[PDB]
Amino acid sequence: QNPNAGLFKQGYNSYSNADGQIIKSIAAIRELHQMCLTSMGPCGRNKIIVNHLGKIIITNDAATMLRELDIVHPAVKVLVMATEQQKIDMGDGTNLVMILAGELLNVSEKLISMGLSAVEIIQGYNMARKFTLKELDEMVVGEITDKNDKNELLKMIKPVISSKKYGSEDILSELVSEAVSHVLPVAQQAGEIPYFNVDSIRVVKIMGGSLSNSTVIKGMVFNREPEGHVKSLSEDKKHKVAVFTCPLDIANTETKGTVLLHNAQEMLDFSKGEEKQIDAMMKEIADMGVECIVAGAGVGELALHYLNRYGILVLKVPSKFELRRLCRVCGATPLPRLGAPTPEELGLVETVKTMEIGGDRVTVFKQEQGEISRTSTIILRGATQNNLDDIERAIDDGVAAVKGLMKPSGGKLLPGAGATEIELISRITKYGERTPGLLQLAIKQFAVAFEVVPRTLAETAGLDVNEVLPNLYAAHNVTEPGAVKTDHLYKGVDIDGESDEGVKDIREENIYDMLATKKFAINVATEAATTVLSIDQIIMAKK
Amino acid sequence: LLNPKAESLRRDAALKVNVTSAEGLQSVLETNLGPKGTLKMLVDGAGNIKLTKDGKVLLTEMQIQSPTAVLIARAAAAQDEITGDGTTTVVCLVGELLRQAHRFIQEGVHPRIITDGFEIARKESMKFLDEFKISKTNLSNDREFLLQVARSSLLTKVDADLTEVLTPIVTDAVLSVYDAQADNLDLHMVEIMQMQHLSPKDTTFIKGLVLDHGGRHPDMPTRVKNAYVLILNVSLEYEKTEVNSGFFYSSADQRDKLAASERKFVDAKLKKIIDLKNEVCGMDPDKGFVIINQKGIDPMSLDVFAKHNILALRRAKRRNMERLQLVTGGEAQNSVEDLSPQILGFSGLVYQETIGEEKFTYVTENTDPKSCTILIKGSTHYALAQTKDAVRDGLRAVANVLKDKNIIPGAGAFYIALSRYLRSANMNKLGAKGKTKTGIEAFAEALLVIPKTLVKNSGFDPLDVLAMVEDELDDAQDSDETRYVGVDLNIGDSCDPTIEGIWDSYRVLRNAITGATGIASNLLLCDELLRAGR
Amino acid sequence: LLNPKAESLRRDAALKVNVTSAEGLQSVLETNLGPKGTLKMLVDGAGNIKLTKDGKVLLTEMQIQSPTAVLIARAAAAQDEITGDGTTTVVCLVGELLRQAHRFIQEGVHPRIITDGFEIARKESMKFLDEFKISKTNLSNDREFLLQVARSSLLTKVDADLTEVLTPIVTDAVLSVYDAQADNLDLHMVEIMQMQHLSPKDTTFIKGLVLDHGGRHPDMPTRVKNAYVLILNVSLEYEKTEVNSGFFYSSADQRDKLAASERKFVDAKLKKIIDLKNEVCGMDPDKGFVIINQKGIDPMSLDVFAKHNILALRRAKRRNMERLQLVTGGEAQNSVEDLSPQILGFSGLVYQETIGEEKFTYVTENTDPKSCTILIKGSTHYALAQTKDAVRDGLRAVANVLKDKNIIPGAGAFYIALSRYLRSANMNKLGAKGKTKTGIEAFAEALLVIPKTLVKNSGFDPLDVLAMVEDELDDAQDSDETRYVGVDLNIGDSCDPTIEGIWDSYRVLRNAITGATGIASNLLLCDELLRAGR
Repeated sequence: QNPNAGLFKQGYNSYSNADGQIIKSIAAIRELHQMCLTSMGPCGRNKIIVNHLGKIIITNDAATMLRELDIVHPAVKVLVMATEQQKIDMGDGTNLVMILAGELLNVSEKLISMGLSAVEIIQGYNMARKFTLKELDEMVVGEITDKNDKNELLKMIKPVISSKKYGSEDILSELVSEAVSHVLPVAQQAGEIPYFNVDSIRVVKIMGGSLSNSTVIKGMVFNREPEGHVKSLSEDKKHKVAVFTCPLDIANTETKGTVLLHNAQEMLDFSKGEEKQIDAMMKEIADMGVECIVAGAGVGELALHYLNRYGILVLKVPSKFELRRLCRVCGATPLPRLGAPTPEELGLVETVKTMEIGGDRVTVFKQEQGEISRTSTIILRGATQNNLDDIERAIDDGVAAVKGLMKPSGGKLLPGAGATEIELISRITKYGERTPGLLQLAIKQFAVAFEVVPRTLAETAGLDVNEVLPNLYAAHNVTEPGAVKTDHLYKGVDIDGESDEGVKDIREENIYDMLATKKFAINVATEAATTVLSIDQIIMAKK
Repeated sequence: LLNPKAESLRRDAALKVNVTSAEGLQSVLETNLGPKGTLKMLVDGAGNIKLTKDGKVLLTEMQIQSPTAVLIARAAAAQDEITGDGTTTVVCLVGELLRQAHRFIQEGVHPRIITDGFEIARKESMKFLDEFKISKTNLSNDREFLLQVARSSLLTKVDADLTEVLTPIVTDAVLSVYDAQADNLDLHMVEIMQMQHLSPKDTTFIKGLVLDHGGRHPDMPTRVKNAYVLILNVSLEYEKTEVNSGFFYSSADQRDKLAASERKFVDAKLKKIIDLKNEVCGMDPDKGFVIINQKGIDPMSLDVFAKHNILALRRAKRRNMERLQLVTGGEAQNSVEDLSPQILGFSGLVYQETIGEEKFTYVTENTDPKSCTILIKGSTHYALAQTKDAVRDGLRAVANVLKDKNIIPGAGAFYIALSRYLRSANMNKLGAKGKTKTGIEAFAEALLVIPKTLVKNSGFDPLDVLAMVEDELDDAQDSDETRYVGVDLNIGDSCDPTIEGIWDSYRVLRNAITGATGIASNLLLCDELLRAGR
Repeated sequence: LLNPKAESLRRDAALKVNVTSAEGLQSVLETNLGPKGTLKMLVDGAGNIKLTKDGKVLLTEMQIQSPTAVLIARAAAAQDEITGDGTTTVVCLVGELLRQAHRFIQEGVHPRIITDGFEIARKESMKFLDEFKISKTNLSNDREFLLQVARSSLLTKVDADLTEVLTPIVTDAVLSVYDAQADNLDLHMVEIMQMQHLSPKDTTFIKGLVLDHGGRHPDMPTRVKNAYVLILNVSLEYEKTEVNSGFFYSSADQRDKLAASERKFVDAKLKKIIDLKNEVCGMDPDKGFVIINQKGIDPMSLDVFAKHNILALRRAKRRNMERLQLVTGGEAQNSVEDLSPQILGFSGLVYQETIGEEKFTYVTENTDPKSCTILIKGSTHYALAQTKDAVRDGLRAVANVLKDKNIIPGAGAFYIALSRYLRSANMNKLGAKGKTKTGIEAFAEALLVIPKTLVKNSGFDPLDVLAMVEDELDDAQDSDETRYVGVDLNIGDSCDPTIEGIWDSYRVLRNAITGATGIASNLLLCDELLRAGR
């Protein structure tokens, strides 16, 4: 009896700005905004998620969690798609993009209720974004020389491990930086040819031990068994490795070729035929100097018997992704046939041995000097499986941080730990009074939206908001008796954890944020909030 | 007067429902009009995020049971097949015209006179349409004026930050494909490529043609300047018998015997291709040699092409090969035995963009390419859909500028002047009819919805900006010269649409008045909603 | 944000409901407006039935919860106390002015500009009010023109059959009590009495005063011509001894002896009264002697006065006796001993209407009566109330014509012209504001409701009559002359209001335009409806 006005389409869902859906869309994001507020920072924690298949995934990274969560509202999917922009390109800063984009909608909610048009809200952020991009170039304090030294890598990697896993940042930094120096060649002042990739560092784990007992290998590490009576090869230089896609067995016909026995006469011929043919093919491989054979397919019973007499190490890698990284080290190439070890396609390994690390004997793959490897692997050890899986996800974020050292402003850095977001407030408000017109409302609120980063770090650390926050404003804003500002520009936001009064200087712990990561995160978070504010209506249909 | 399972609206109740249902769709596309409008997200059942302001794309992605929007959907389909743009504006004209006419329905005005007042005003609108239009010269030096027309189409469908990026791209895309003569233009000759990797702000224009599958070898040269392109139909890759078979050699002597059978056809063609590089471009610097090779490449020829630094290509699209014949000029060579240097074409700098997932090849910098490629970049999927909608709407908007020599200024200059003219035309002339002038005034009052809508989405008072334009038009009527006035959305005051550079196509606005007249009239002509057929 | 036992409407919904509630009262009073209107019947629930076309009389009987209509009823309170007629016209001007402004409120126009636009147009209407008015002479020979003025008031409240009967009655009632000079007129001197059991077409005018109690006796003369009126204040009923005593009688014959002793006190006064008749014109022909005698009469004096052919009356109202002193001129005589012939007055033919239930004595044909009586006779109850509402509105309508020397033509002559003047004047002046144009245009369109409402009740198309009048006014301006045009309700075309005889008082339309604008402006000023005090 009671009609409904405004919907002429169908019984599907129609979201219009008349009832304030733009506020409800932010409220739905606000529910997931506080989710990321419990993630970023050293006080954050991983979330336990059980898949529909009965699998438990535990990770601290929020961008990975978004892939494991079911998103209903399509307005959140825009932020999820914008979050992947930060994870795919720079690989770091996903927490800075999602939290800021959620706060840009919070400060815009006060402008919508005030009566300010959403078009002038977007126009204000577009003008404030160009004002921020010009300041980020002048806010650079130090610059990474790209020396690729182990001590120089500890400066960038330490804050990357920070706000993910706390207390292990001293041990994990030496493990990650050691593997980076192994995959990087010797060069300087050359940005033409890229070197470091994201697959150059493999992460393996084993139960037992601790993080202090972990080591770093210069090449791929295999946790499986040698599958033969030969445990390891010798120490001789430049061992030959052959990768075979064809399985190890008597040569057959590509079409069918199933062995059948009609009579006992064919039994002695086919049994001895497999013995003479395989031994003849394995002998030609051993005569060429190949002490290691990589079999991508299954291995027969008679094949393992002859490889033990010739002293050839058996290796089986069914995964094609591991074979690609194997070609980058020794130079071997998979051969479509069996018994033809062409020396041009063969690889060279300096040292390959089977050693016991973490309680179990594993056969690793590494080098010494020649045949420089572009791929390395870090062996992790620990007594806690939950924290062990979290380090695996934390190293992957550190691998992408090394990639940010390339030509697009890789050396420049900005002070982190809340020091950058607060300093942007005084610089943007300086341009607020400079730009006349209605843009002053959106420009001032754009700088206030940066207060969520220092407030979240102080709230999760147990510090009083009424105490640390007014000290943060007085740290970046001071009155100097002179024309040139001086003394401390290094005052950041401190997590404490033991005790302190006021704040601390960033120069003590050398916690810095890359310019390429921060400048790219602001543009993504601005365009993400621009899309949400530009949508005043959402049309959906039931599935 | 009914049968079981029947619903029928009679008297004026059906007119009240049709106008009320039209007011709903009006407000949907009202906030989507103009560069200051709103960008709405539409997802039906696919989880696919799409943001576009085009009026026709909205109706195609949404299922509407309302019968009033069905005819409006047919109106947006006719505007795209003729004008190609302005689908949102036509809907806003039909919606408000029904509201102004519905108020006169309660007054007792019969809808036939309402439709008769529209046809009389439409004929008078065509008279002002020829007087208000501005004839643009056919000269090709108008690119500067084309930049103003290009921005008018771009600013509507994007956030206005991408307009400055696509301004040189879209403008140079039309002039490059269109030779300067009477002739005509073909938009199909301009290719569109889509990539989800790089940001949308980094997009650039491709003067030549781009292809997908390139040859993969570590020694291939990155940049080759002034290279000759050769289409190759023969297979450079090892082949097998139609029935599954393989060649397995047990000795080095059997290796050369079995492998030679597969490479016999390869080496016969391969040795004759490298001889062409010895005769042509052997000594000569600043030249190059490129192979198309629609079919695959064996790993043996990859080392041969690396010794001579020959750019290798394999698995080429057949549709792109027909365009390579136009861009490069080289004829398709079915057999290398008949290959001649006259078949070889000419191309400029060819450099391959190296990305792990996909690789590109640029045939660009050609003497007579006679083709264009618009490369669309974006981070997300909806950013690619919005940009692709702006390019396809931008190319079709500029297409009507060169074909139709007449141009009209935008920013409400055509709508405010026509609404004021038709109101003062019937008062001075008095040649229409005594009773019909009521329905004619409804059409004149319905022409001001667009300038009031442009300022409504920007938050400005539509009554304030309307009085400022009328004060400028009265000053223009006092002077005997010709001065055009328009609404400035950024500042909020009036503006000269010729200086600001806001221009609208003549053909789009010519069919907008006639199109919105017949569609809105048929909705008022419906007395009863008939439910039958079941 | 609420209080217990309270209801409130926020945003603009509080104003939209107040306008919508005012539109409901408009549609009720839209049907009864004008001579082509309808006669409404209201039922209190106690058995009372009233048929009245007046606006205020209906509003007082009706109970309305809507607070907007309450102010409309309060707005009409000052209309009847000043104008006395046209309360329905004022309501139609308030309602339509809110409907025309309702369209502009939905567009986002602030109500202050709408309110100020009505006040500025109100001041400009008063300037055009003095230009459009026609100055009428003060001569008393205008009764012929007053006949057409009386028809304007009468034709509205009746079926037009009683207009020709009430035209000479109402017109002569005002002119008789009004001596010729500037001065003024007093409608209190006109008494309205009623009697049932007769047809309404028998209504006649009474120049004198009508008395309630008539003389009862078969020998009393019915028609007496040229009789002397005598006001007698003594009691002629049975009297008692001046001192306290009692009646002691053995037989019934002795009771009459004691009773006759007290009856001699009355007989002594009766002998002195009859001596006055024989003293002055006792036997003279064409002469008569009539006794008023406010107090009662005993049955013995009825036979004494009948033998002398004297008209005797008893039990007269105290208020009606004060009029007999002014009309006849006879002084009040308290004592019979002091009775003198100088107290006797003079009167013309006195004839008594003989009806079993009631008898009326006519004091008419007097030298200086200075009073009048309008006798409204009808069979039913609503026939007495309908005509009495028309006479009281008719006497007050003619009153404003003689008091105010200015007269205005009716039949929409002022409403159509002022709506045309304010339309063309606002464009030429442009002295208010650009945003005020919405308020001025809304007031101009709100003045056309009356000419459309009058013709709508007649059945003719209000659209066709509007076009014919505007075409005739435009042709009159081209001829350079003064021609007034009005709506003819009988034929359906236009008419000359000066020839047809439809005229409206200047004071009625002056307070109508000012009153309807001020009250409707206060309705738009309402932000919120607050409920408190419960």
